[PDB]
Amino acid sequence: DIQSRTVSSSDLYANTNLVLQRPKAGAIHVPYTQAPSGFEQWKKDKAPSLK
Amino acid sequence: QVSKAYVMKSDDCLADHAEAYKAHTASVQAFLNITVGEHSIVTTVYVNGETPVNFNGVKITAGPLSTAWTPFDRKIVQYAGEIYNYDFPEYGAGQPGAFG
Amino acid sequence: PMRLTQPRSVSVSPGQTARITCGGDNIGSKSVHWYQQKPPQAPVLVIYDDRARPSGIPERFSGSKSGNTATLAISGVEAGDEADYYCQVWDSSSDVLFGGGTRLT
Amino acid sequence: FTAPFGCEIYTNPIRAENCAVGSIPLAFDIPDALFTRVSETPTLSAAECTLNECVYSSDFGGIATVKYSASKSGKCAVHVPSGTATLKEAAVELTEQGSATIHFSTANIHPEFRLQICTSYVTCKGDCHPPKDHIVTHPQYHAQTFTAAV
Amino acid sequence: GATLKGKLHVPFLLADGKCTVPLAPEPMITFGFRSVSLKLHPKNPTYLITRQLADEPHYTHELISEPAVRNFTVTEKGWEFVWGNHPPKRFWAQETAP
Amino acid sequence: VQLVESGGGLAKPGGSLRLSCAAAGFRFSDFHMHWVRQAPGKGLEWVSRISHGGVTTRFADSVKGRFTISRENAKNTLYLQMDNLRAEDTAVYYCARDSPYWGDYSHSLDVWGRGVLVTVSS
Amino acid sequence: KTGMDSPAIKCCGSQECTPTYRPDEQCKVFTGVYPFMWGGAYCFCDTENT
Amino acid sequence: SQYGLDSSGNLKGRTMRYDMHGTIKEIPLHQVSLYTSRPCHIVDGHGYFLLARCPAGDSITMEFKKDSVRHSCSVPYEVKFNPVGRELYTHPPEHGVEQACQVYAHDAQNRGAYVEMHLPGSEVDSSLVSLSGSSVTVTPPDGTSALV
Amino acid sequence: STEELFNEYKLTRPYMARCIRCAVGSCHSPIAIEAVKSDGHDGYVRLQTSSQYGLDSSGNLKGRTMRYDMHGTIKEIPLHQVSLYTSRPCHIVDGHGYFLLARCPAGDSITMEFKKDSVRHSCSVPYEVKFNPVGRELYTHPPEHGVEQACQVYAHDAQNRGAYVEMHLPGSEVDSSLVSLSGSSVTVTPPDGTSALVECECGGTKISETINKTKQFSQCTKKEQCRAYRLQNDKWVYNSDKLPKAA
Ligand SMILES: *[C@@H]1O[C@H](CO)[C@@H](O[C@@H]2O[C@H](CO)[C@@H](O)[C@H](O)[C@H]2NC(C)=O)[C@H](O)[C@H]1NC(C)=O
Ligand SMILES: *[C@@H]1O[C@H](CO)[C@@H](O)[C@H](O)[C@H]1NC(C)=O
Repeated sequence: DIQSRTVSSSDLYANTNLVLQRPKAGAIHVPYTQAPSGFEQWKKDKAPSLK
Repeated sequence: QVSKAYVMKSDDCLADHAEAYKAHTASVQAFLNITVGEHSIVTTVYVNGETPVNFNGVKITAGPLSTAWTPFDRKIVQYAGEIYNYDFPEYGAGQPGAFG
Repeated sequence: PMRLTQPRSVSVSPGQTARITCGGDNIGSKSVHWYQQKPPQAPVLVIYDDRARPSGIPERFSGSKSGNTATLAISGVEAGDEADYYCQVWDSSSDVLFGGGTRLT
Repeated sequence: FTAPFGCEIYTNPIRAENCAVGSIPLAFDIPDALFTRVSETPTLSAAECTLNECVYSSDFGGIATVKYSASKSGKCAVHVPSGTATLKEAAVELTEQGSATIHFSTANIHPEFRLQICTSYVTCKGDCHPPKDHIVTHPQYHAQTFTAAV
Repeated sequence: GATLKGKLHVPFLLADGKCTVPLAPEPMITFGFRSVSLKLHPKNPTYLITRQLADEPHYTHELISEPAVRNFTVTEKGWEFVWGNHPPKRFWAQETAP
Repeated sequence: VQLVESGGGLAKPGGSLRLSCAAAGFRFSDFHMHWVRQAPGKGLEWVSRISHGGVTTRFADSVKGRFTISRENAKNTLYLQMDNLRAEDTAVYYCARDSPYWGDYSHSLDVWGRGVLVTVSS
Repeated sequence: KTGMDSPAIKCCGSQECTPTYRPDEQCKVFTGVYPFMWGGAYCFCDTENT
Repeated sequence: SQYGLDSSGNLKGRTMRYDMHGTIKEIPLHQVSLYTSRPCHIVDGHGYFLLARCPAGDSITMEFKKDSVRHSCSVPYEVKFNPVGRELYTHPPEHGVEQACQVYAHDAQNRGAYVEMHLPGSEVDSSLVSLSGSSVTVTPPDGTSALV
Repeated sequence: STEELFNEYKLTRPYMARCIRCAVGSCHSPIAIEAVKSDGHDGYVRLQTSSQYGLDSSGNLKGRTMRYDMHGTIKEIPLHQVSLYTSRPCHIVDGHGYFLLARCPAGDSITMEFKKDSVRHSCSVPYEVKFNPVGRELYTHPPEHGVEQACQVYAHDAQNRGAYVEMHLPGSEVDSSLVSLSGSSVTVTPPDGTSALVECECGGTKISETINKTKQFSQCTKKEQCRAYRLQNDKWVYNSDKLPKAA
């Protein structure tokens, strides 16, 4: 979902399906709906390692 | 020690309740935009073949809906702005632990 | 750095229009307030801006200014005008400053 | 969320709306005074039709130009007396002799239909190509028909 | 003896109101010949309720709690789905055979 | 709206005194306050001002570095600590209130106190 | 992590979605807001806020 | 116990009056905690009733402290969190779409719901009776009679 | 020693921010939980809060304390008064800057509260706090004994490790305590030592002026009709979405 050529790289590709929504009436914030992190999700469903 | 207990409506029943209805027959009415030779009208026509809408001299009659059909069964329930098909017990047959 | 100069005493006739002048360096840009003051009584401001009067004060008073001079004009001189008058100016240098009282008679 | 025929459900009154079910047999009693003679209205002579574009699609993906030679400029209606093509527009404006554009949606892969226009009709015919997207976000506009042959 | 002396009202009764409810992340739709595949990544357990617009609704409702891919057939005569609290979405198929 | 002063009178050269000014009829916590003196026969002379929070205070050149101003907002009182008296400080001292309606930054004075005599002599 | 610039409220007037080049950014100009801060309503024009 | 009125029967913003062995004692409402699975937050109180914001659980407890002696009462009534809409959550979202839900309003006005108030039954009090000189003395509290 | 780690945070201030669940309803709390990171093991979590830690109200190093914004005034409280819980009481390990390292069990939401005078400020957010056990035996609480195994934990370490977040000039905070009625007109009175930006819709002519002394607008009659913005920006702030943006 996010990917960079190196841990210190300055450029990163992001594709998270980020989409904005209206703020609640009278509230002050920038709400969004976004896919949960693919890295966490992979950690949840990762098959056991080659070891 | 004499003790007695009874059932009564919840205090919130005036605003949190389900309405058990019976639905018998259908009535079809449609909001239509009708133009005839640039004579245009926007109306609500009762689709029964009887009730006309007669603006500007042309008489429109929307016949009966060709395939009479309803999504409501004979006996329905309303709750929280949602309509359910449910065979609720007749008044006076309500059994415990179930609707009614 | 700025001194407000007014005539020390003024002679006027009742019923006519009279003027009391006030001058100083950089006075044109800075606001020139005007205060009416009988010698023993508390001061009461007659003109709070270059132009405008506060609420309740009679309409016969009006300030003015041009270039680097200012004026207090009294229409229809009254015995009630028979008192001292002061021109005030505020600046970031020295803050508030009043001039020499113009003794009306 | 379970009603047949895609009906929406509302509760005051209890009702269902937008049921794509059946058809309404409309009957129109048009007064005799509202009719206008053929002579008055613009009369079309020597028309030709050609499908400058056709996309067999749910929406009006089909375009056709009618070259016309009218007797007098003005406005008049256009239709297709058949279920093969359904037109977007009801009437068109004409200026002596020129060309006009008709939008339509079609079912036939090898379309052919009689475009009735202004006290005449022209036999539009052509070949048509498939649409772009598999799935669209609106319902059909063109009457389905059996013929979709080579 | 007789003991009832008065009635006293009960406050804090249920009342209707507008009420904030989450919106789950926009589903990733991929189209195919009479087919729609939804890739779904719910943040909280979401009810996917789908049905068809034909004579037989063939409705389904599922409580998706983990990421999923769900493929449904979209007939020429309509199909729709409501996922989470989003508005219902309609979809209609076309003839695009290879 | 009233400003009432107290504390002056007669004092000794080189000594200390106090002037106090109590306010009523407005929210005292918001407005700047001023002390302005007038010698017998001469015109007004600005003594000092305080800026309605204690953050800023200003004094004149002729009284620079000597005198002190403070204000207790909760108790609604303005204190001029009248220290290091001189003979020519003999004058009336007026407590005054800064005026709104100021337009450009100008420091008008709206309401004036009655004035307190201060005499410095052997 | 979903970085968020502060919502740049311009009230009783319109705005434009001035872009930059951050990774997968979204910018949108909501109309008809009426924000409340700890000290009260941010502005006064009931509509045409942005 | 009761909420919203003090020991003498006057109005008081946020306080609980409760009977302690025949004396109506008082305590501020913010001292009265309650929890179902996590701590709750008392939205308000009125009369016998208390509008609170609680999570779900299998039992609910209300407790406080007075005179350095803790008072508590835990009951097995189930408290349940009922999310609105078709997305199930345990805690309301920070943001989302507005939808209809029915909630216990912070509203004390006289709606169309009533409970009943009856004449209290006589309450036994053995503190009134004491032994003195091989005979039983019984001493009612001042101003209130006793049935022996 | 540690003073070099605060030289950047000394230039910042705490701020109030929206919280969905305060003690009663959604409010503008002094402790707003912007982020709840729990990607480590053993239940350790790093909260980011609108309030600041490690430095007192005047910007000086004062260890185990919080400074938080209460209606424009930076107030202070010992960190041991603070409590927080996700599904069961957590424990405050350390706090530095905007961030708080704590130890928490699993939960569907996290609540943080403290009492000052007679008011209990609380803020609860629905961010899930995870308990990730290290290894192949899923413990809900770390064992009393066992073997040492590789793990990643939010260190009790405030030194600079190359990860940064941004400072931004704060937006002007509107404040209605600055505006009142006097002489049957709207009077605005900025706090001393600061400035206020006053924008009034009166007489069909917008008036927008900047003032540091009390001003009375003769053309305005209702205090709802004008707004006063607390124009103080000497101390910077994190660009939380809960604050307005500066120009
Ligand atoms: C409050 O702000 C005003 C300006 O908005 C300041 O007034 C100006 O101050 C500068 C520098 O002292 C002077 O050069 C200008 O001449 C002043 N303005 C005018 C029009 O005279 C004022 O000094 C500030 N006061 C405080 C409390 O700092
Ligand atoms: C029908 O008429 C109404 C008049 O309000 C109009 O809003 C609606 O768009 C019309 N529908 C069409 C497309 O004929």
